[PDB]
Parts: sequence; C-alpha cells; structure tokens
Amino acid sequence: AMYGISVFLGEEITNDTIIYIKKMKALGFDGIFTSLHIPLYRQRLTDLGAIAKAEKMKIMVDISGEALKRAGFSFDELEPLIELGVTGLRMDYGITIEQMAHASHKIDIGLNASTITLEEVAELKAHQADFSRLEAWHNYYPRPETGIGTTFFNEKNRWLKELGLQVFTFVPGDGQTRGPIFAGLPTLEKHRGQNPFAAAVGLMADPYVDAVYIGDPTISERTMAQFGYYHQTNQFLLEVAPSESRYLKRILGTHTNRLDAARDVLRSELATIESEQTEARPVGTVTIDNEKYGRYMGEIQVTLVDLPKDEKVNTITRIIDKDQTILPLIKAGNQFTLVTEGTIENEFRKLNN
Ligand SMILES: [Cl-]
Ligand code: NA
Repeated sequence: AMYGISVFLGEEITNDTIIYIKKMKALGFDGIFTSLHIPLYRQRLTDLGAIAKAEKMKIMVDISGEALKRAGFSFDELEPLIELGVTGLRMDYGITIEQMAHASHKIDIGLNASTITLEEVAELKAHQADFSRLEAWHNYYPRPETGIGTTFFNEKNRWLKELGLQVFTFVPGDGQTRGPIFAGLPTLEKHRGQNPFAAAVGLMADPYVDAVYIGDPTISERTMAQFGYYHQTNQFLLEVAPSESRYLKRILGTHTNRLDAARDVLRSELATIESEQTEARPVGTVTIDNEKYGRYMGEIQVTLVDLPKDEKVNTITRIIDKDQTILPLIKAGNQFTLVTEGTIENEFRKLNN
C-alpha cells in the first residue's frame, strides 16, 4: 500500500525539492521514482539517496544500461548503489532477463508493465527471480490524448497480478508540471488535468494496483492538504462555492455518509428549516431538506448525479468543480468535510497548529 513521488535529476536538487520530499513523507508518501538520462549526475544521486535514507524512503531508478555504466556503476556490482540509498532499478536498455533475476534477490527490479511478455516472465521464473521483488511499472504520458484506457489498464493489471507481480502506476501532479508540454504526466488519460488526490486515492482502492506515484515534479499546496487531511483523519476534504444561504454554516464541517449509501446522493447521517432557494441540483449540489419534507426536514445531501428542482429541498451551495472527482470516492460510511472555497490550505494547517 504505497504512495510515491517523482524527482527529476536533470536539474540540481533545489531546497524547494528537499522541502517537498520531506513534506511528502510526512503526508504518507514512502517512495521516490526517478528517471535518468546521462549523455555530474553521480553526485546528484548520492545527494538524493542521502535524503531518502534519512527520510526512510525507497528509490526506484529508471536508467538505461549504458547510462548506468557511464555513471560509474555496474549492474553486477550493486553494493555501492545499495550503499547510496537506491532500492530499485528499472532497466530498459542492455540488461538481460537473467541479470535481472539474479539482481532481484538484492534489489527491487522495475519492469515495464506494457511490454513485459509471458515469455520474459517465464524466463525470470526459470532463473529463480524473487517475484516478491519485481515491480511492474506503467509509463506516463506527456502528450495529451496518449494515456491508456481503464479497460486495457484493468486487463493488464489483473494479468500482471495473476503472474505474481506488483503493479505501480502514476498520476499527474498539479504544482510544478514537467516540460516541454506541461500537460501533466498521467498514466490513465482520464486523469489528464484532474485532481491528483482524487486520482491517487481512486487508483489505490483498485484491488489490482499496489502503488501510486505523482508523475510530475510536485503537487500544489492545495492538493498536499487534501492528501494530508485524508492521511491524518481518514476524511475527504472538499471546497464549496460561496453562498448567501442561511444554511451554509449547517452544512460546513464534517459529515458521515450513511452506510446504506444512496445511488443518487451522499446523505449526511446526522431549528425549523424554512423554504429558501429550491433550484435544480446538478452534480455536486449541497442541499438541505426544508420543512415541506416533513420528517426529512434537515437532511443534508450532496448530489452524485444531476437531480431536478424539488420545492422541498433547499439548494445551499455546490462542490467546487475541481473537487467533484472526489465524490465517487466517498463510499458507504466514509467521512467528508466541506470547507469554503480557497481555505483548504489553512484548514490543513489548523490540524497541525
Ligand atoms: Cl477510460
Ligand atoms: Na489497491
């Protein structure tokens, strides 16, 4: 059950990057992925391993066979690399399946989820790989419209897991995005430009995914706060639009979704509510039942689908567009906290003083 981040060593490790790494660890991230092209970097890797060892974080290094040798390392003499703080290698160029099998008893081995064949997997068996140390990593997709689909992904992952492997996947970040396109580094195209927190949490719930990594350099403070809030409290933190409603304060705060969860709505399980505004209820609409609903007066709901106008249901505010992909994550019995737009960062700050 791993969350991870990416670090880009094509640039010098800034203080912002170190600050980031340390904060992500405190937010429940235990892993680092980094991809190296070396046409120096050896000292950069020595600096990063130091951060990771101290911070108790793993490092998977994606590197070509030649870039590894031209980094003064060799795949057959791994003690130095392990000494550095590297816990895994994903080789793509120039290493045999056989070398990889042998290396799996010493270090985690990254495979390419999309290209690994049943034959190569059978060869790793034949060479007595430690399959408990084999990680099948999906790729990420800088170019919009080129990420993989849910079906293929699900299909692939089931197969991978059936073969005994671990499944690792990326979500994009929304702080500092990687160039040259700056459109995020998702694995799944449906995550393109989406809330990374909602993307990560949803993927992690999938029974065939073992780990989720931020593909881009950083996530925004807002998104960090959502991870942090969920990690410390098990609550989903979402923002709502400003409203003039008299019932706004009743709906701000923590709610628990009923354990017998409705198809259409989230239902908050816990004087007179007068008729106020009773407008259409598009997805994300926060509502309170008024006095016309009799014994249901005061029930608080958030719509999961577009619902029509109802005279008996006051419409109070709406979940912020960006947080609406969190809504399907909120299952039977899950808690969620509604805060007013722009305050997610200070709301998470408050938790920690
Ligand atoms: Cl899809
Ligand atoms: Na999972």
